Amino acid sequence: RQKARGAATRARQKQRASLETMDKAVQRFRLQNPDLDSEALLTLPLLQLVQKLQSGELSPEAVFFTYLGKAWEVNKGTNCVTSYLTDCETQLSQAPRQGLLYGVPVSLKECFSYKGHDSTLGLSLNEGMPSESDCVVVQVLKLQGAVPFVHTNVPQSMFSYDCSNPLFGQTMNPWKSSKSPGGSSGGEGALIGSGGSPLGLGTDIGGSIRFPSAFCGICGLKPTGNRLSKSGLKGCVYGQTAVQLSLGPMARDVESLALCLKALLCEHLFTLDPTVPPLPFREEVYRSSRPLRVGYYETDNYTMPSPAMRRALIETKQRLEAAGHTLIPFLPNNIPYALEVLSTGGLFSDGGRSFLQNFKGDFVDPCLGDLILILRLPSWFKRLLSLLLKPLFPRLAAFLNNMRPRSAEKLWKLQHEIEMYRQSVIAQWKAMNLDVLLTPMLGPALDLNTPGRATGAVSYTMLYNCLDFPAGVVPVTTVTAEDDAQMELYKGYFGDIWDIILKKAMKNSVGLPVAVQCVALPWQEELCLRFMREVEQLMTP
Ligand SMILES: *C(=O)N1CCC(Cc2cccc(Oc3ccc(C(F)(F)F)cn3)c2)CC1
Ligand SMILES: [Cl-]
Repeated sequence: RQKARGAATRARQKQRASLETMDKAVQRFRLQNPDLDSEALLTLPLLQLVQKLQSGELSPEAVFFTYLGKAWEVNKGTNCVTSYLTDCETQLSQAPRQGLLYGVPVSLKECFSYKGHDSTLGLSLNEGMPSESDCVVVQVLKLQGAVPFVHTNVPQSMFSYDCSNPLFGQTMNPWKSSKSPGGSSGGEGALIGSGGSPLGLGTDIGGSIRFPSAFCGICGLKPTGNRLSKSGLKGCVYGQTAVQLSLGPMARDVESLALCLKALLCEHLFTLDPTVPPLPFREEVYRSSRPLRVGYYETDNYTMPSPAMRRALIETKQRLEAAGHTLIPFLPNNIPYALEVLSTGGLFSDGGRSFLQNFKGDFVDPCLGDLILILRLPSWFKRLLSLLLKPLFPRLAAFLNNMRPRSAEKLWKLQHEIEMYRQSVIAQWKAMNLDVLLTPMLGPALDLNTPGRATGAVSYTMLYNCLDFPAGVVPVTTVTAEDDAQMELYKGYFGDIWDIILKKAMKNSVGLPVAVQCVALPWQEELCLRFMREVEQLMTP
């Protein structure tokens, strides 16, 4: 193991030196600017901030070093920053003046490659392997005048909805230090959720923008997979195309997400990665205020919602009704198949073997639970264990049986099944003539080191990765004393270990934020945002 302890020791040196460097930059600026009203600057909504940077009434230096100071402050209680992107102070002086994000500091999940910086993903084998260049989206941020300034922490390998790794340690939820911030984009959740960044980018293959956004009380959007460029994104496995990775924005409000997508969907993006269809942001769809046919469900019949989740969904449904929208009960067909056969099978078509090589000679962070141990089991044993457990615990059995290695021949068949399911749900959708779909979102924040074992709780988000529909989350309420007391009677639909862990993990959550999820059809990001904007305006005043 000693090569892996060396990786951790070096990564902590680097993190500390980064935080030290931030502190010294911050102190230098405050010394020269003792009268700046930093709290008034920090609490400006992004749109007003961009307006003020663009007119010249706030300088980029003032915005940048004030935020940088807030990031360092909030990092003390959250451990969300892994690295300071040193050259950002000279990017700040060169920021294209007409750019739609001129002078906006932006946070990046660690997997977004940045020249001269590791994208470790918490894995020892990626330590001391700096990126040769910025990834495409980061290039596009800079060309629109933004100032990427920190890399934020992720769970090891990015395959947990918690956020700890053996290199930089454990990130914490800013609302409550005993709670997870979510993941894998958890560092972003904590930073943005505590006020230390007005905008960041995350990734999401099973819910990893939406979990942290919902747990930390902020907005996030997972677009259609190929709406933005993945060129230069660091990952654990490459070439898996049945369940797509998507990237999108995280921010305090929905208008920030719209601004960000609008800034990214420009000629710079489309010429830097011609493989992305050149679909400009359709402002008129986003700004529409016509009544919507909104499908909805209180539950997916897979993960029993928390009382807080249920109340969030029902109150949102009612308030949308009062505004003139038509609410239509709607549950996508065959969710169990989509999760257990299609999703699992798509993510682990090779039995997890490629994924597992990343851990050779490495520690396994406890927030991954027993994932590594289970994936390591021989195919024949996965099958036998599956058959043993089927009459007792059919969910665990299904999971085990669908994470076995298979032939290219069977992967073709699975990929076709994924296509056909997508056409199935689209057909279901168009028969009830929906515009959008309102669902519960997992919440409130689970206890630290529990997402690794509450594996079924991914059901609410994973469905829309499998379907590759754009999905976003918006905070609508906070857990009440009554909501939390009612957790005592939570039973789950199955009563397996996944339900038992989730039950305990969601207790002691008074005051934590709770979200709903908003879905549209593929390529309809503008409509998803329009809907999100509506939920935000009616529920959070
Ligand atoms: C962020 O995008 N992510 C990706 C998903 C992980 C959570 C996770 C860990 C291990 C396996 C899976 O996949 C999966 C598929 C189906 C089911 C079900 F059938 F629902 F039980 C469960 N898990 C997801 C978090 C970070
Ligand atoms: Cl495409």
